[PDB]
Amino acid sequence: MKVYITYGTADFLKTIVKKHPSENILLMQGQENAILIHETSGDTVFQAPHAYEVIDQVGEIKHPGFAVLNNIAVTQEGRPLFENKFKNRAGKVENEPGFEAIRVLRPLDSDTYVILTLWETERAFQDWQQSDSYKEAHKKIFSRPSYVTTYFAVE
Ligand code: HEM
Repeated sequence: MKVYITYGTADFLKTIVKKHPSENILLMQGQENAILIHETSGDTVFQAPHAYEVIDQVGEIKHPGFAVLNNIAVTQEGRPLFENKFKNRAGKVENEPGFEAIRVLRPLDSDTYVILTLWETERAFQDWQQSDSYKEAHKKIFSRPSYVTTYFAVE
């Protein structure tokens, strides 16, 4: 239900994973830094996590080769609409090849939601992005502009 995320250099972030083998913590390397994603039903184990309620979920988190995060700033009153602009999501992404999982993460310490989709490869995402099922989700209340970050399985 709950996702915790912390960012930084990957060698360091590994020492955190090895401390909590009991917990399902994914590590991927992005441009600016590496990320730890931690899906659990209870407690964080990061110092200073970014914390999220999972409000939509598909597939499981277990070793994706590629991860894409869309980082969206929603105003405080904006949330209820946005929230149910995603309920409205068709989830045409899920019935697509290479797609391992999606999570729509409601933030608890910021205004920035995160739509996290997990893939087997970059190309799997790169495929879907050019597909029509990208443009039936985008055809024809935000604090500041959204951005996308991307991460690779560990190198
Ligand atoms: C690489 C870029 C993006 C990806 C991968 C992405 C992914 C998604 C997905 C998977 C859904 C809904 C699930 C579905 O219909 O299959 C969705 C919906 C949405 N996205 Fe994005 N998105 C992107 C860019 C953006 C941008 C730039 C904005 C706003 C400026 C945005 C705002 C929304 C909103 C409001 C919805 C809910 C309406 C809908 O169902 O399409 N997204 N996005």
